[PDB]
Amino acid sequence: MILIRGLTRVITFDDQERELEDADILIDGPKIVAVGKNLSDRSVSRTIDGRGMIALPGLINSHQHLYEGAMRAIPQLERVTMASWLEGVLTRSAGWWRDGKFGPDVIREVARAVLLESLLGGITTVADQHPFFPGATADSYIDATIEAATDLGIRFHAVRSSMTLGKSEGGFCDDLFVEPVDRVVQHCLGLIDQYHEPEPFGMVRIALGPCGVPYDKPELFEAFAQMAADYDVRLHTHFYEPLDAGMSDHLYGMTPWRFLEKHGWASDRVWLAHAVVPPREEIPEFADAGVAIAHLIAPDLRMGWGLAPIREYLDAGITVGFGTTGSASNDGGNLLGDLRLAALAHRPADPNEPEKWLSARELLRMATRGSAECLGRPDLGVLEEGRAADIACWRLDGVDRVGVHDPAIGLIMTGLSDRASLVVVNGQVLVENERPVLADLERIVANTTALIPK
Amino acid sequence: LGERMILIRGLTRVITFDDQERELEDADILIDGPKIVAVGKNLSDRSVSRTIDGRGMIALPGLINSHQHLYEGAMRAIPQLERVTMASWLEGVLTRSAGWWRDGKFGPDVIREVARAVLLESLLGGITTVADQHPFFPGATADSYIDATIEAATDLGIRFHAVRSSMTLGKSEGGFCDDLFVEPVDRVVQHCLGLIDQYHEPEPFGMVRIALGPCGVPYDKPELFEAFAQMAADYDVRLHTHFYEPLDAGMSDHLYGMTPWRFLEKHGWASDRVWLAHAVVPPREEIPEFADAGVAIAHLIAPDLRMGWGLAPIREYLDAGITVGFGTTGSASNDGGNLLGDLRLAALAHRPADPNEPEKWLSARELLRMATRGSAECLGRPDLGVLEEGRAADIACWRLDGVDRVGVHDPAIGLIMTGLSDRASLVVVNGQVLVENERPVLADLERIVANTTALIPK
Repeated sequence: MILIRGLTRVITFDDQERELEDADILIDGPKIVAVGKNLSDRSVSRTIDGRGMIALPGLINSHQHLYEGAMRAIPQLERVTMASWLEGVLTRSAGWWRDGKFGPDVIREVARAVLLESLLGGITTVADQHPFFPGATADSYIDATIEAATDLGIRFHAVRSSMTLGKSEGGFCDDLFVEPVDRVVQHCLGLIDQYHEPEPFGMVRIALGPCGVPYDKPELFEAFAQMAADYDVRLHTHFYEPLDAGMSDHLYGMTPWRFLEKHGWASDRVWLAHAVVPPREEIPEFADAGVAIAHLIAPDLRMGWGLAPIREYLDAGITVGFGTTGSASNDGGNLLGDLRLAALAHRPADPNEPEKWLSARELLRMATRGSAECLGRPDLGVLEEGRAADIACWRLDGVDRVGVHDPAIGLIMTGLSDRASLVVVNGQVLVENERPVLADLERIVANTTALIPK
Repeated sequence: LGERMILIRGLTRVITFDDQERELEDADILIDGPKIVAVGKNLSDRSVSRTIDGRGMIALPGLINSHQHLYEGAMRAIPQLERVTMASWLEGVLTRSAGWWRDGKFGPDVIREVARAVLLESLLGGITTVADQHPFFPGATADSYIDATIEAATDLGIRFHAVRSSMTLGKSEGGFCDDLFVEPVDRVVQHCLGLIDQYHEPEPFGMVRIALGPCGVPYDKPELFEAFAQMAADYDVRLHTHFYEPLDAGMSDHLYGMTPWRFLEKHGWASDRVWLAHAVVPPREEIPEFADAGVAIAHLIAPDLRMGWGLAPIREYLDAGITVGFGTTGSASNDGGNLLGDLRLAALAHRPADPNEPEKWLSARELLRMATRGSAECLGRPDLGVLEEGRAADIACWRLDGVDRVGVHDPAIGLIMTGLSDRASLVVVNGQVLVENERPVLADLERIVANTTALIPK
């Protein structure tokens, strides 16, 4: 077993929200054996010195687009609404793919770099989707991302994405980029059969992810609702982005939420991205249905969308998680850094009611337990006996963190760097001293850089 | 020439912010003493005593933080101040400053070490000049605060401006300034004249400068503003004050029956010697007047968001041709000194205010300019903020070859929009290499952390 000893602070996010000081975490294989003071090192093969660190559950990124790693900091996409952004991302991925520059060898290596960045930022589980890569499926994209994740040892959920409603039938998508519904459904059945690991501590899982109400056919939503029931997998889609209420009313004469109810998606199998602008009246309905919501602050701001009613969701008892989205709308995979954006950006909306503002601890919970719940993982997101040994630790003794009174608030509110010190996934140490212990960082950077489309 | 020049060779990208906004690729910077001697491709290494490999780095002028409160390094991540409005925030900070100092826990030995830690952090974040002020520490002057912070700065070799702050209008006359802690105008003036004599280095490339900073219109006597307007003319020092924070307009009207701008105008502060903090909620019609006066404004995104104040109309200031710089403020309202990191906050947070006019959103290049040449202009330093022959050799560089920056197409936008870390790779101030390979060259990092941590009030 592995013992991390003398951690300065341990934040568990267990049912009592217990935190500990100068405490240990004991690990046996995939699972946490104990969390407490002065644990025995009896059957321990190795003791890691945790002194001067804060430990959390591994961060869980509820929303990536790994292929967008190749699309960072493009000047033409710096300041663009949603429509210009979407057009520019789609045409680039289509152009690159057609030209032969975005094949599975390329996607695998882009995924490897972004997933390694993820580990380095304390992220132990990533859920990747590919809504804005039309050729994704013809490109064996998911096979490649899973190979990269498996190689690195990061816990991984692959969301099979699509755009099945063409521009001719009113889709914001356009006919070029559109697969037949049966094609999507068939492929999804195959991926579940091949890759899904439904057991506790499973390291790869498949989810089903139409891009959204404006982008996919109702028949696809209904197909996936049946499939999720029959195979016990989760459902994901984007939700209440600013143009959606109007597009939904025009196509279907109902709100996005009523559409979801009609087509089987008002259930506890579902997590929803963004949720920026729902009608307030529907919020209690979200809660009763048991849907989960992922807060994605960075793209909400980047696209000019604004502030999701996160306080209201928490008030309602709705599960709230956290994500970065892809690097074409972030443009990094730094989940911890993005928490600070949310911590600050929500405040001016309630200038005289600071009790409404999201707190550091609320935000860290979103990035761990809340995201775990989004992905339907009761085995993750919590440091307690019996959960998975997915752990992220940051040093507190840097010169940029002198004077910090509360280390949890400190993680969000201070620092020159969000680099994790020690990262464990599935009981394997993958980062120590801010550096990968199994992956060759320099070689990956070189290999991936030579493959970025130019 | 020299025989002891430094050549930084083959930088991947160099952003000059010169009058032509020139950028260079695979280019060099040549340094002789405190000044830059050349910027361009394949510079000669004849007179060079040392060559630094710039390959894989982007080089900027050194970042300039127009607004620190170094004493607040001791006030980070305090639970009771996490979510508070200005009123509760101000009370909490003043209470601790006054309490700690009163109890003997905040003497010059403590201040020196807190300052040393936060200034070393600033260097590690690519910041080569810091302007520090102390409005929310009433005992600062009695405490020899500015002597301690100048000692820390000069030990580190970071370029430093010390703003002598005050709260001269007592509670009695309707100020936050508490009658037990209000300094007579002449005592403040005399203290400032003394600091100028002892410390001010008005020559080009000077490493310590003094500025004059009343906390603001709701906080100080008109006599002080006038006294300072006179000193600025006599000594060519800069004037600074806070400007159009929420509620300022109401307070000015109650005290003087005019706007804070009108007040400043009346008392000689509507000039080109002046820089102004925050500037969140001015009346729109006064903006062209700010422009005509030639005042400069520092954008302080982190505390504006933290306090729930919101978005200063920065696009409007740029449109009007007003100089805009950037600062972090103190670590009680940030709570870090990470200027580069705060740029991303501003890049993103301004956008939802203009959801359908992306042309109004602040660009990465505009934000980096604020944090360099813009802040330089705020501080009255034509010798800084630009990578160009003749200017100071204050340079900050970041590596571009990290796994977290793979796929970046424009490295300037990348500096704002990507990364797990804002740590600078190579930092040069006044021609001295102070950080290289992300590590201090001269400063003892472990020792400083140990010493400062032991001295934080407990």
